[PDB]
Amino acid sequence: LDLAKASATDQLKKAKAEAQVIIEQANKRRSQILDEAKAEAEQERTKIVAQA
Amino acid sequence: LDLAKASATDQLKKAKAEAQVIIEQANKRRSQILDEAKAEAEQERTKIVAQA
Repeated sequence: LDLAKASATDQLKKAKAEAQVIIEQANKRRSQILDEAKAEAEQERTKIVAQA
Repeated sequence: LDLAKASATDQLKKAKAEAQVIIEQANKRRSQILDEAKAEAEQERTKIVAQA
């Protein structure tokens, strides 16, 4: 009983924390790519504006 | 012991997952939102140089 209970609390906590972490990662990635794409959009508008 | 630990753990798992999900929706959602933004602005700029 004692052992199991300890495992329950600690483990669940850890997992959830992990979930938080991963979410943080993916979100960050989204931020980065979004930035990058955004940059691309910028560049395209550039070349276009130029040639025109 | 069994009842309490198990219940806490389960409700926990579901909840954390939910959180991470809301994260994902907010991340892709926010991200796409960013995308549309990029479109609008870039149009505006092309307009700028064109005006030039």
